[PDB]
Amino acid sequence: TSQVRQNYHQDSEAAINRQINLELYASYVYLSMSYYFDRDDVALKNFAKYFLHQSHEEREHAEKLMKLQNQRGGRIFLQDIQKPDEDDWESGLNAMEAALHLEKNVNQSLLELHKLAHDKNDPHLADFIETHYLNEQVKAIKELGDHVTNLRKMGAPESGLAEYLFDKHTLGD
Amino acid sequence: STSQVRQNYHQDSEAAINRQINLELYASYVYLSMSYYFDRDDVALKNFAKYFLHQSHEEREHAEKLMKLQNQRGGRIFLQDIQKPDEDDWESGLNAMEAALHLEKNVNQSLLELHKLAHDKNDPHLADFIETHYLNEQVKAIKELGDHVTNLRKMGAPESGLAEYLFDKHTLGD
Amino acid sequence: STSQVRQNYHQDSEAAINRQINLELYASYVYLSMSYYFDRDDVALKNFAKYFLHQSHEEREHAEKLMKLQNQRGGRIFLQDIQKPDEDDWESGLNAMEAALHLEKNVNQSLLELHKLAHDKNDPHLADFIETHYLNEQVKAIKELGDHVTNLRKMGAPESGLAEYLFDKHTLG
Amino acid sequence: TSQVRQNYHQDSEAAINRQINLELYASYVYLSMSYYFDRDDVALKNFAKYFLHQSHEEREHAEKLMKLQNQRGGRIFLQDIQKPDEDDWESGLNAMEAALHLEKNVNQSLLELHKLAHDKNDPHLADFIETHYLNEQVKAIKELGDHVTNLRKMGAPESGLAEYLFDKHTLG
Ligand SMILES: O=C(Cc1ccc(CC(=O)NO)cc1)NO
Ligand SMILES: [Zn+2]
Ligand SMILES: [Zn+2]
Ligand SMILES: [Zn+2]
Ligand SMILES: [Zn+2]
Ligand SMILES: [Zn+2]
Ligand SMILES: [Zn+2]
Ligand SMILES: [Zn+2]
Ligand SMILES: [Zn+2]
Ligand SMILES: [Zn+2]
Ligand SMILES: [Zn+2]
Ligand SMILES: [Zn+2]
Ligand SMILES: [Zn+2]
Repeated sequence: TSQVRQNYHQDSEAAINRQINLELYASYVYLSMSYYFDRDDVALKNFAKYFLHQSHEEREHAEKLMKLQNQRGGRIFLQDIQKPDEDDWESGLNAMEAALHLEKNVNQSLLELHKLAHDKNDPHLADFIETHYLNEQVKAIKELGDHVTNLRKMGAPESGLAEYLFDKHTLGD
Repeated sequence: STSQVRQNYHQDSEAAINRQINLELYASYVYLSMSYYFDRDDVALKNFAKYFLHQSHEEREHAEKLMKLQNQRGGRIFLQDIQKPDEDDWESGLNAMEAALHLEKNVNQSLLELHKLAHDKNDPHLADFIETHYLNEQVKAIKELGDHVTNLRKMGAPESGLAEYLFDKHTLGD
Repeated sequence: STSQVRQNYHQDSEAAINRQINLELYASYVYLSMSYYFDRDDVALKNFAKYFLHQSHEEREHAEKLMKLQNQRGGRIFLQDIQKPDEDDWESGLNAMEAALHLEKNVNQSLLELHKLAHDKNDPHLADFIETHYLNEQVKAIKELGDHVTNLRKMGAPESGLAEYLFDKHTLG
Repeated sequence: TSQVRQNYHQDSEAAINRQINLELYASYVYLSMSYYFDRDDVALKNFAKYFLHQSHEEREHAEKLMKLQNQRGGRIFLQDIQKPDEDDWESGLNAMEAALHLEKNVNQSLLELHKLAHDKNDPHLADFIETHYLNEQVKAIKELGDHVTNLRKMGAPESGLAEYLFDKHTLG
């Protein structure tokens, strides 16, 4: 048993390992989307930059969880990072919708992890989730929601003009 | 007891000033409501939101200046309930702009009646207070709302969501 | 219909947030009233006025932040009439401070009931929103009001007008 | 008749000359008060500075009225500046009260002058009074009101401590 481990339940440790894998998976999804919009027959550079930045973000979430694992004396156990469900993301609207869905899966997972910390009386872990992840998930979900709303309002995915202008005026600054 | 500073300040003027204070606070409430209507995830027009929030704080300033005037002339401030806006859902940017134009025309008419009253009561300080701090600000606000409505309509709003998106970007994104 | 971002956001929490929005606006109105009470020519405590006006703007910020949260979690804002304060004449600086302490303790109790609600409904994001943005701010405001009341009393308020003048100069100035 | 005069009624011209005299009188009052609080047996340096500043301000009001008179083609006619009603102003509270009273007299005169401009259809003169005098009078009257209120609550004029601390923390 680790010399630092204190009040860190094995269930919390396993849940943290699974959450690490999930964050890495999300990072992979965003990488895929970004270079999908980098394609010469899609050519939405701001969608590309947006989803690449999100990918690096997920990388940071994962690495922070691995840091937490070491801090509490748990042991990191990595699993295969599954490839995303799609190779072709269709359009900017569809990519935003898949990102909203993914983000709500990740959020649900973090809510279950926080409930686990609460039931196991792990206030440090619950506060870690609260402080570093819960509000970031809420903000990401709201932002994706606004993007979906505006793209649909503009006429996506039917309007390539719509996705072009959204790429320029919304994701371009 | 009569205020030590009170001079040429008619009781009708004092009551009209309290009513105008409440009207300004009401306008502020309206603008707050509109702003956070455009803050919704299923509306998502951040520049409409920022615009109407700025208008809301402005109305706040209008009220506070009216209360300061009230104290300056020796009147007594009496606050009333601030009524909630007529709408919870503002439909679209075009409709919010039209409701705002209408509201501003109500506030302007109220201020014009206040200036008529001050003039009839031979209150040049109050008439000049209204003139200098409110009348032209109302004319400018009404002209600006009018231009916004005109452009949103020419662009194809509210049927065209592209119209309100682009208007939010290129006109209110400032 | 259900918001596309709504996740783990209970209707009871949503209604409580609407009521809290109204309460924050009510407090803002109270503070406005007090401020311009001390702006009167027969009271003339400019630092009491500035203090309570600042408190009013602060309350406004509390409200707008609650409305932002409402939209973030997918709830729907429903505004109600803002009731006028209980007093038009606040008597003295001491009495205004005590009325403010009372108001702040009611607002704090409301927020504590909101946090209990978020906890029982397993809403860690809402519980952390309340915790981080409201609980300690209420505690600090209550402590400050308590110190002000204590000092005014010790100086001899409200019977001694010198007390409230000097307090306005050296404490609120 | 002046080459510039237009829509300037003789009544307005005479009223402007009287207002010039009134402003100068007020300046005199404030000068007297200032050097009263400069006395070695009063020694309220901030009351003194305050009332001296008021005196110079009144001078500015007068000179702006004389400038206006020349602008409209009227002719300035100066009269004796009457000495203040008092040589000894008693205390800071009493000086503030006399200043509030004086300022309400000057404000009343300015309001009569404005009503005169309205009845004579002189919008330029009415707006001159509105923009340059009315609100300044309201602010001065309110400020004197605040000062009187505070000096009284503090225990003036019976308490010399009250007027000392007021001189330090409010007018200082
Ligand atoms: O302007 C008017 C009409 C009016 C008022 C006063 C006069 C002057 C007068 O009556 N002199 O005997 C004229 C017109 N009312 O606001
Ligand atoms: Zn993540
Ligand atoms: Zn994410
Ligand atoms: Zn207004
Ligand atoms: Zn307005
Ligand atoms: Zn608050
Ligand atoms: Zn508060
Ligand atoms: Zn619990
Ligand atoms: Zn916490
Ligand atoms: Zn003067
Ligand atoms: Zn003067
Ligand atoms: Zn008229
Ligand atoms: Zn001191």
